[PDB]
Amino acid sequence: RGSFVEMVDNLRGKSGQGYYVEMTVGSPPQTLNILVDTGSSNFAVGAAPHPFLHRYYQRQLSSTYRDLRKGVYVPYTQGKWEGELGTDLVSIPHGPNVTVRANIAAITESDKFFINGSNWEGILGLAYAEIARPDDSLEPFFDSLVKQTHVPNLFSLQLCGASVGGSMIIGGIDHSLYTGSLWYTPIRREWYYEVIIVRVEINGQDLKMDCKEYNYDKSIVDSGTTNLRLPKKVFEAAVASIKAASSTEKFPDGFWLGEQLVCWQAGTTPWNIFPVISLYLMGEVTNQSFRITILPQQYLRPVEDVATSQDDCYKFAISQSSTGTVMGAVIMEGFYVVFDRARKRIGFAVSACHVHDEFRTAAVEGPFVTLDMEDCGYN
Ligand SMILES: C[C@]1(c2cc(NC(=O)c3ccc(C#N)cn3)ccc2F)N=C(N)OC[C@H]1F
Ligand code: NA
Ligand code: NA
Repeated sequence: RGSFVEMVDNLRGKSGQGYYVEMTVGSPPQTLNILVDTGSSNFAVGAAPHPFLHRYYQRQLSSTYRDLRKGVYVPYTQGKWEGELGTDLVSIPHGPNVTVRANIAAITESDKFFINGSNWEGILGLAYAEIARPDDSLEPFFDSLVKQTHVPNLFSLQLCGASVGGSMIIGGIDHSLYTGSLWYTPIRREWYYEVIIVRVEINGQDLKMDCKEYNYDKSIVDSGTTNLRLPKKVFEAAVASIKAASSTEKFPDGFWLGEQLVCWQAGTTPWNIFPVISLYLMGEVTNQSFRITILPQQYLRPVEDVATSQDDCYKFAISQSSTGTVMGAVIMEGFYVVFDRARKRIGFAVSACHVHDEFRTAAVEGPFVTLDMEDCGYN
């Protein structure tokens, strides 16, 4: 408990392409880099020589592969993959010293799913069976892991942003990865890691919306999404308030919609003109909340691959949503995030690695008194 030195720094990534962990599948073990995704629940790996993949799962080389004789077709808003289901032995080399028999979707056809130039070749969905494809009888990886071994039912993520890196602690918490205290918010329902936001402030100024609008139709903690997505109505209010706060410079309208970048001369980004963003989350106790606060360092994302420009360019990474709030890497890179499945709660603490400056830091503060927090959930 509290110290897992072998798992620290077991994540890597490149800006814009997400965080992955090394895993091995099959016997003899095949090593693959696997995107860590708390917003889905299938373990699905490339299994055919797609041109974007550095490597892929070759089932014929595995003596322990067992075919389930069942296909799965999985469309997303943008991507799709289709694959064949089976089980095989899986380990995490920088992980607990255990091997489990897990479900694996061997992806045989995909579109807009893999990223050209990325170093991962499959996804590890860490959310619950309720959103597994094709249905909830396909047991997710973490469920199998906890069933089959003595690993405690919790994991924790420290995503360190910009090469990016971080730690996924499987079965526990490493107190070196955060400062101050953890504050916990309840998992409202076990499908996505669904939470309830009860108040939103921009530079300490409350948006004063009906708090149900913050969770319309849900709010989730999602390591497989870059941005902070906000329900459209809330996005509209948030942007207006952020524009107002930063209005000491004028940026094209398109910037705020993520339709264009903004660039400054190297090392001169005016961080100070941009506001902090605070989300108050439902706490553990009736009428009690806490707040997490992020900086423009989290929500202005560096864009490196800009052959059009000499300068430091940034994308605004808060965006409007039709799927509810998504606390993606923009929120997670500020904090150490504990997915305490055993107690159905998510903890937040200020991350020891988050990017900040000499004036401001990400913050997790409590308690606050917030009434009618149960009304904030959308049904
Ligand atoms: C299954 C799915 C998914 C995520 C990513 N993720 C990424 O490619 C990515 C890219 C950058 C970051 C960051 N930071 C995180 N993830 C790539 C393919 C995917 F199919 N998972 C989530 N959560 O929602 C979208 C959904 F499509
Ligand atoms: Na167990
Ligand atoms: Na600590």
